[PDB]
Amino acid sequence: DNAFAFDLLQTTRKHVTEANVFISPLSVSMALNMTLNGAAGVTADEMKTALRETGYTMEDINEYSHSLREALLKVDPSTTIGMANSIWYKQGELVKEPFILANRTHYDAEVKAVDFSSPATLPAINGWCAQKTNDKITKILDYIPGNAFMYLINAVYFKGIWVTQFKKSDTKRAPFRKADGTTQEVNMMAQKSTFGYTTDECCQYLEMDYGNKAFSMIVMLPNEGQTTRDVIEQLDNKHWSMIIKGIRPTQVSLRMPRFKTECKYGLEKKILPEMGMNVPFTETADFPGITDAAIFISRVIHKTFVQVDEEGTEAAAVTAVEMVK
Amino acid sequence: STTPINFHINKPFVFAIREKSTGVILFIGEIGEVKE
Repeated sequence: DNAFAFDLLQTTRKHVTEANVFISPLSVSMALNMTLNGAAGVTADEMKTALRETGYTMEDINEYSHSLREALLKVDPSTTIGMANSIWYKQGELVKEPFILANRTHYDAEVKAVDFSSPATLPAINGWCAQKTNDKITKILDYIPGNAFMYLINAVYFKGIWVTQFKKSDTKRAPFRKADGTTQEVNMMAQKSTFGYTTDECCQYLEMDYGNKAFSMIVMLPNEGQTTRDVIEQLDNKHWSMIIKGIRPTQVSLRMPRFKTECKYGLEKKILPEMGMNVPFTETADFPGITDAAIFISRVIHKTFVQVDEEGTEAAAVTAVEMVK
Repeated sequence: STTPINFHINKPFVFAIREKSTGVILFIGEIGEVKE
């Protein structure tokens, strides 16, 4: 069930104006599921609604999260995978043990009580992010507000090597038509190989494997006159299933740009509220599983990185949920 | 043996990184501008 991934992509694309969008739904759902373990009442119900987890118990959500992390960390030793979680809370505050223990058990959360006023705390948190993303996301926070209570942070890291790599000697300078209609000159990689391929009325689809073929990249290339906005707006489990099950091994002459993108989002502003999460961002939020203090979510910061090149792909994401009094 | 299909990414595209056994989408996005 990738409904959350597609709904998060669609809602993000609707509310941001940049040419590139790049998100990790896995990272966002892990950080919010750790937080959901402390929520009660409507606070919890609205978080389950936004996560597309309505109808599941916390026991099932936590067991699924744990089994998913275990599967992804061991399915391909030839691919580098990181899935790390941490909880940083205000020194001297009482944080409930059942909440800490659930997050240590199902998310392998590293839990730390910290002095948020120390000059060492922001570099300890940002340094943790750098450590868990091969230094590709070096900062998740620029500042800590005076009413900070807790940070729940997830970091996903991926470094895969293509099953069939490109040769840098075959990369050539070539035009790429931007979304804004202007053309730019790029480093266009090229190779002729067997890849997974399929088509429909809008697009061409390619599947490019990494390592032992457990992980892959799917590329959706709209036909002339067709748009990525329409692809995004039409994506759902049914359409995704149609693509995946339609893929067949095909001899393909591939031209792909070497590209990098780094994105940053404040998911609390418009995106998570549109997906149904409203009360948790207000003073009416209730998190009795975390503390007796009245706290709420002030920010949900999501940062991502991706580099695609001749050898493979390196991608990283960090999601930090900021809770304040 | 078969004549290859041309798959030339010279315009915006959507892409995703997935894992097959779980079916999970780890990353997904849209590229409208190539950066280095």
